[PDB]
Amino acid sequence: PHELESQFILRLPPEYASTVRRAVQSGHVNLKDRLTIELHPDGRHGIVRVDRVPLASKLVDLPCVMESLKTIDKKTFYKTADICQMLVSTEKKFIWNHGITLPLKNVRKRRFRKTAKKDVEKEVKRLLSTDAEAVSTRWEIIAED
Amino acid sequence: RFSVAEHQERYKEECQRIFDLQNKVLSSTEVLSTVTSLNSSATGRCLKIYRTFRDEEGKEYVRCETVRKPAVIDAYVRIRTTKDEEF
Repeated sequence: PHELESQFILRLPPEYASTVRRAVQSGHVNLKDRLTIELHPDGRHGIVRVDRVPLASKLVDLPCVMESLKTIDKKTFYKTADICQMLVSTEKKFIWNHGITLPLKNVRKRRFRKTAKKDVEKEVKRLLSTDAEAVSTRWEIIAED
Repeated sequence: RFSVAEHQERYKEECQRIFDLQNKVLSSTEVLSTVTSLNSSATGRCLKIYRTFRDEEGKEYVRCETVRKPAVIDAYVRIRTTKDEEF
């Protein structure tokens, strides 16, 4: 079978980003030893090790949706993957408010209509599971108390 | 007044203005600088769930649990009302 590839964005500190950029544009396999990525079983925490120097990482959710688009002739572009996550290196904490481009900043706060995002229903499932541990329940619409 | 040319032209100009407004905001390379609150439902209340289970050996403890999340409320009640009609 085929499994859709999972692309994400890695953001590094600027000096470490310059060293990683120079090693990527060089193209040797020396970069492979220099740059490693360890993702912790939390799922939202990691280490990125640049030149064997550990950096602390968080996998965050991006407010917009990006899409990688490949081309062969630079006139027709084929969508390859959807990007929604970023492993910035240096819950509410795992949500990024700003977008990657310069015009998109505080997008979540200002350029997003506040219909809703998501949590409430997982709690409902847990509540129904607990409810089935009952024979008599008492409920009262309440006031200030 | 009418709506033959007036309505059509009004719609057209609002369209050019919004198109112009979106192009500018989106192509901006300017750096940017880093709502009505609903009541606990229209009825302004919460949901409470007193209960009853049997512990190991012999016991009959009762748990009263209060849900103050109006989102959990809506989804919870909707199943009962459905299961009440599901008989």
